[PDB]
Amino acid sequence: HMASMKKKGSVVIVGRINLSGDTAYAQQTRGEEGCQETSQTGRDKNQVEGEVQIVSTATQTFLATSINGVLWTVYHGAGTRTIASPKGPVTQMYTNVDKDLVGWQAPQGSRSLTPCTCGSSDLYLVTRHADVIPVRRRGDSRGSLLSPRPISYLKGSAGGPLLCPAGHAVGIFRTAVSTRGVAKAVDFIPVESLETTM
Ligand SMILES: CC(C)(C)OC(=O)N[C@H]1CCCCC/C=C\[C@@H]2C[C@@]2(C(=O)NS(=O)(=O)C2CC2)NC(=O)[C@@H]2C[C@@H](OC(=O)n3cc4cccc(F)c4c3)CN2C1=O
Ligand SMILES: [Zn+2]
Repeated sequence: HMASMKKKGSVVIVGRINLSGDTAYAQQTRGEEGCQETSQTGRDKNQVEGEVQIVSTATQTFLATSINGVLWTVYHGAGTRTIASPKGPVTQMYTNVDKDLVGWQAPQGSRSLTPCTCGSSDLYLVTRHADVIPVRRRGDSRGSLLSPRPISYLKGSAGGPLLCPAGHAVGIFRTAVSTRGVAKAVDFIPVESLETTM
């Protein structure tokens, strides 16, 4: 029993969504074999850049977003896992299963988004494929897609940001509201809920 019990690996940063220029695009920074090794050791010496990371476990891939010096993502992707870092695995600093939220100290080299104080309801969702999708805010934690899409297009983007027109963080993408496989709306953890957690 006890001597053979395994440990879950760390979450590993495997890429990023580049939002620095005039064109948004995904970049991969680590392949699958390196990901598997890094998840086991928890030691990731790769340089981190940007606000939105593409992250992976052994079994899932999703997004994580830096806001106020914390790299946030969804519990349904990360569970209670550590994140791999240059000095070894780093324990979560926030875990809230009720909000579907986790966070770790933001990695060195990352850039953080600023929480939105605009009160604007014209939002933009950034996906793991670097699609920037307009979303009208419809409540505290809900927004409608201006152009509905099959849920396939959104899968793997939980943990990504909803941004206001000025590029502030408004929320973290959590669930898709789908009818017959088509996403007409999204639900997100509002940035105020992060700010309170902090
Ligand atoms: C709530 C409502 C209205 C009934 O809708 C839905 O339950 N809908 C579904 C539609 C699923 C079809 C794919 C949709 C495409 C993209 C979805 C964004 C996404 C994703 O990309 N994940 S991932 O692939 O990156 C993945 C690798 C990280 N999330 C999901 O699938 C989540 C995961 C699962 O929810 C949860 O486990 N919890 C645990 C929670 C605890 C507290 C609060 C919560 F809300 C919680 C939500 C169901 N999910 C939905 O979205
Ligand atoms: Zn704003």
